[PDB]
Amino acid sequence: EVQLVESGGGLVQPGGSLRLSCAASGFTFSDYNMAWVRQAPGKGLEWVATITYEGRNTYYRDSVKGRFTISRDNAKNSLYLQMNSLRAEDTAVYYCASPPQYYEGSIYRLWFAHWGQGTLVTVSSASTKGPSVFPLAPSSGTAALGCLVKDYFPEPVTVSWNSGALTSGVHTFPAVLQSSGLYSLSSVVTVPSSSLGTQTYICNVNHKPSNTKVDKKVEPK
Amino acid sequence: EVQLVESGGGLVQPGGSLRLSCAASGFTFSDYNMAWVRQAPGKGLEWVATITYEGRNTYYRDSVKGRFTISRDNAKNSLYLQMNSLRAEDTAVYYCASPPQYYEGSIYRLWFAHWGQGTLVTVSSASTKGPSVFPLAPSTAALGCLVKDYFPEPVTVSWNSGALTSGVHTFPAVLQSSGLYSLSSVVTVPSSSLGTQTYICNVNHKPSNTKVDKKVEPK
Amino acid sequence: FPRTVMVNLNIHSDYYNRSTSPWNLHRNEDPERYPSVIWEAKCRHLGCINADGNVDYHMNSVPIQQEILVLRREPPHSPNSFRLEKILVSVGCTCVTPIVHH
Amino acid sequence: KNFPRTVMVNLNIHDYYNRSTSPWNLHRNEDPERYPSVIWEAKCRHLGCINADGNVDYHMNSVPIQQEILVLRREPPHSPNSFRLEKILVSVGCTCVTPIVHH
Amino acid sequence: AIQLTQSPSSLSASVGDRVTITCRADESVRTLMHWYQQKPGKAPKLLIYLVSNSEIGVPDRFSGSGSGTDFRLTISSLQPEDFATYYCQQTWSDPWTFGQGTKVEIKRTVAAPSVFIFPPSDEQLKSGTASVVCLLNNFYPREAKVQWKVDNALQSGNSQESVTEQDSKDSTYSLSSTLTLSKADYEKHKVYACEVTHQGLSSPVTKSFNRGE
Amino acid sequence: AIQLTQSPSSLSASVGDRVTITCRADESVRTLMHWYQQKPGKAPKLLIYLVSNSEIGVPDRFSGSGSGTDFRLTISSLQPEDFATYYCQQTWSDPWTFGQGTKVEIKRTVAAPSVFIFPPSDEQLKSGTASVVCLLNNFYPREAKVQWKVDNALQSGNSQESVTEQDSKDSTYSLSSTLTLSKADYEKHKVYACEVTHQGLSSPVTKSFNRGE
Ligand SMILES: [Zn+2]
Ligand SMILES: [Zn+2]
Ligand SMILES: [Zn+2]
Ligand SMILES: [Zn+2]
Ligand SMILES: [Zn+2]
Ligand SMILES: [Zn+2]
Repeated sequence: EVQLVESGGGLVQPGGSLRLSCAASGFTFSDYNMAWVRQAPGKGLEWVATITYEGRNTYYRDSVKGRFTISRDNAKNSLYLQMNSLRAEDTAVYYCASPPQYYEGSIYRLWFAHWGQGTLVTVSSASTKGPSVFPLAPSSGTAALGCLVKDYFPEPVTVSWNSGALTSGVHTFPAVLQSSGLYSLSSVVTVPSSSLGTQTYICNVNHKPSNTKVDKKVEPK
Repeated sequence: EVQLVESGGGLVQPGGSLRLSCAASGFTFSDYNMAWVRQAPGKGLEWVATITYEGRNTYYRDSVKGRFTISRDNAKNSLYLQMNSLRAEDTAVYYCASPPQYYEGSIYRLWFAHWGQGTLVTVSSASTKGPSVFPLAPSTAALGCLVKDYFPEPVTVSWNSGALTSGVHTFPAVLQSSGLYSLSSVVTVPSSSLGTQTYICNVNHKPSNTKVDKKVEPK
Repeated sequence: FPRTVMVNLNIHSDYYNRSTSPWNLHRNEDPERYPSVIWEAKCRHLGCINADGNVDYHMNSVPIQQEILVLRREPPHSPNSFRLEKILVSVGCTCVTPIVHH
Repeated sequence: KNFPRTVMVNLNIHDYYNRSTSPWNLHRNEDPERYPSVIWEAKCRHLGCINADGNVDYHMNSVPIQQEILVLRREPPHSPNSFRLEKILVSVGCTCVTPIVHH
Repeated sequence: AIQLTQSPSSLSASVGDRVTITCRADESVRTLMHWYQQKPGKAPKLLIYLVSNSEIGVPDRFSGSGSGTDFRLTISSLQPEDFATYYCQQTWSDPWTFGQGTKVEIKRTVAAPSVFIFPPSDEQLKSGTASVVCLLNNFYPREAKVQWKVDNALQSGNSQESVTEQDSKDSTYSLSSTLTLSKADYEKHKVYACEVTHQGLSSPVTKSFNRGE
Repeated sequence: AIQLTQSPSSLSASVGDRVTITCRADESVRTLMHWYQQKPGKAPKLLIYLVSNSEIGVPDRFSGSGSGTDFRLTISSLQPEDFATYYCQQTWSDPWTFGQGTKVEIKRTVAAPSVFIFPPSDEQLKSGTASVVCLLNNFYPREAKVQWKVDNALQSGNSQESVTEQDSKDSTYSLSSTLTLSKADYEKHKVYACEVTHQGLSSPVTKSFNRGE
């Protein structure tokens, strides 16, 4: 399997700098041209930059020319995107994409047969704030319970249940930007009523931008 | 491995009849068109007849039309050539040939990817005669067998039942003024193994059912 | 000379029609083999399909043959003992230009 | 399935890629944990197909012909006599296809 | 430079329907047109390359057709998991461009929501704010009305809604409505209720609690 | 109907030479031209199909080229085993026809024959005929002179020669000369000799025997 893993996305002040990295595996990285594609929140896909198999040639989207630098270290099987003079238009999820392995890597006009998971870059002058996790306790067939993750910045917040053991019936809602300028979301799960005082339900909230990790036990009051 | 094995070739009087057969193996015989190709002694290859995969269509060389019939038995994986009103032009080695297996058998214009060993048909009014086998005794030493006065061709010669192949020379038969053939088969062996190793030539003339195993010893 | 090993057998498109050198897959079944079923390609024509949909005899369809490994029952009908065998199979067809030069 | 089926196997066995309208190159794939250790994988040379005048025709496409093959993977790692049967996809060559321009 | 226009920008179709998305380029891209499928909160996946070729693993129901300026992606028989945004992309000339995307939603039978109410935790109340959550669980269609009533007085401008993306199995939505009040305003009143109006409900459903019970 | 003409009808080349055989058709066969190799006393083997394609197992040194009416088979570096007759064949139209063939012989360094003489067996003499055999073994070139002398009298019209086909390893020939006399004529003389004259011999070699010794 081909695997592309990105890191480096975070909150960066306007005019600042951030470096994206993409670790590649499952193919001869040095044989293929690599690219960065971005997607602004709620918008379409947009090609950003391309670098040839041995870094001798680079190509950029007009809006990022002179501000971004695409680089690669074939020995470490990794692709980089140095972003400078960051603006609002640069807030997006950035993906690293690879060409198909069954075509010669000398063909420039190849499509993106493999993409990374994506790393979010948020360009804002607002400050980082960790979330406050509160239980959404069930009341006295099927019962519902959850976690309210309030007042955090920037996105994202990941929520799992019982360390990933509980996946069936989980609904983690999209975050809402409150009038305060901070984000908030709820994550719920429907469980059988018979297992209320028997099974323990714990939500695991992780907000990597503020290094916040909370494991909240949700019990009926 | 594709294998095509022919039989039936022999001496046949002019105006007579003979049926040739080709046993096929190593492929789905019923999927391919089959053909007979012949070669007159000392001449080139000449296509004779073609039959389609399920025997529904047959094609023939102008000179054999009406005299020859190509047939097949897909259940027995065999091809046949019924030859009638035989003439001098029909004396030839007959090969059965099959198409390549990596192409659809519905393609008529395919080449011959596999061929049988060949079966000799001799059209002659002369009579069958078995050969006499005499030793060619040594005096590196050379020894052999003289296979004299036979008809028709061919004669096969092996040494020590095929165990001795190195240094063997089996000469082409010569047609003597008598109308009979004759040939010699020789082998060069080390002089040290003369009174130690036994050398026997195995002569087989299938047209007369003659099989002779002659021991060649120094006198 | 015999090198016997253990093998755990529990393992963890429309090109044939759109190709200029099209082909058909034929089922090859053998109960004394692993895999029992192998699909072998046979070229449909000697020429290649041109832009107008007809057969062009100035180009040729030729099979793409690969060597593959198969397991042959040894002794016959054995469910747990095999001999590794390499066979040649046709995977599909490609279109080639004949050499018309020195 | 859900049960290991182990068998014995005796391992002692008893240039169109250039003239093709969809040409290709074979690349060596070497894996010490596999039998066969070397597999030659084809990579198409172009997106189009070579036309009668020798140029690339972008109205037709070169596409890889991929086949599933069996391989033996060392189990445990570095074992010389024990393997697990694995099915991998490989590119054998390239063919030239017409794009669908219909309905 | 080469502009790609997809049509439609969104569509809704039942399971089993034949769906068609077009992509038109302002200049010819010959065969260098590709399609991608992007599921919510996931990276795009390559579906079709070079007009009509599916990558191994892509179901037979997806097929691509076209030439030069007009291209089409067809899903012969729509499945619940086909909920996604589809993008076309040309690689014929620099810069490589994408279409604006086509969002594909599934049309389904009507399902009534399961309504749940949650009072604010005592831990949150200690910080000075009260958040009351109303959950509408696994319903269809997405259109639903939630009204908050504090002692039978209808609230306005003090709540926020959040909707999940359509489930890839049963094609349903889930919604959370959150009423945010100050701790002082929360302690003033007793009955907190959420009235849900939906196509699947014969009469609106009210889930409520008494503050301190 | 379609006539194929090969050129040349025979040729001799040294090991390592590039050999070229042409085949001309009187009407176009497009690419339905094939080549076969036939070794002495063996069935033909397919070498090339459809102008230029070698079958698996055919050495790289064999290549085919051509179009319409002019075709060529080339052996880039002749090897001793390439001794054979090569035939072209067209399958474009009925009836399928072959070229007349091209015999390929190997040019080699001079090798002198080893000469052996064999008296007639007593078993043959009992039947009334005597056959005296002279063997010339593993020599090159094929041109050799054998003269039979009985008590020094040169014989004529009473012997027959037979030559093997060129060896596929060392490219040599072997020859048998057989002197046939009646038993009565055989018993009239004492010395039976065969005098061999060949390019590889400094002086002619005579092998002889005395009858009944
Ligand atoms: Zn039938
Ligand atoms: Zn057809
Ligand atoms: Zn043409
Ligand atoms: Zn090229
Ligand atoms: Zn074109
Ligand atoms: Zn009140």
